[PDB]
Amino acid sequence: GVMDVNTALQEVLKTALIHDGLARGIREAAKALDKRQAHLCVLASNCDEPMYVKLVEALCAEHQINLIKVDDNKKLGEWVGLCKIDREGKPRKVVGCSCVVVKDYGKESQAKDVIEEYFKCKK
Amino acid sequence: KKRKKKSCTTPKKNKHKRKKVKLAVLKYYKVDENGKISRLRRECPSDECGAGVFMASHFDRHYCGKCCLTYC
Ligand SMILES: [Zn+2]
Repeated sequence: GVMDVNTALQEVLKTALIHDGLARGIREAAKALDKRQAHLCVLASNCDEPMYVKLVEALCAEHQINLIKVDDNKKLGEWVGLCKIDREGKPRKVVGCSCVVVKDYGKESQAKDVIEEYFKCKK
Repeated sequence: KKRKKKSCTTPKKNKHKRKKVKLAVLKYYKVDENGKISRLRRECPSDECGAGVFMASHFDRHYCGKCCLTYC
């Protein structure tokens, strides 16, 4: 592989946006996890709600679903796509996201391969 | 002819304002120290509302807001 581990999530998130397979927010994520249609989850390390973290971690663990940690919620939202692009090209309007669930993968072999390798290395 | 106003009725019929509830997901689940999760709210017996669609714990009934199913 060539792409970095931490920067390889953008392709998957963009393709899930295009193919409409993203559950955004704690309520949608929890509902998808209960429906066990989820494939993987994305968690934001920077947060002020310990109960949020405990609920997401326990839901991921008790549904045998892999979990990923991200630095901050604003970057997570920028990856997710809840932003508007300015004339120059920067996202002045960003709304952060604390938890994301990927319901359908994008049909990309390279993007999925690195994440699967990372999950296998974690196990 | 010209329109007359005649502006007098019940002072103001107010529009319903929806309640703002912060982090409504949390109260559906209870947590033990061991790491267990228990679902406080019942799950509807309907087709679509089966896993994540919880019911309403009214003082004398259970109510699913997605399909209007009601139980005692
Ligand atoms: Zn129902």
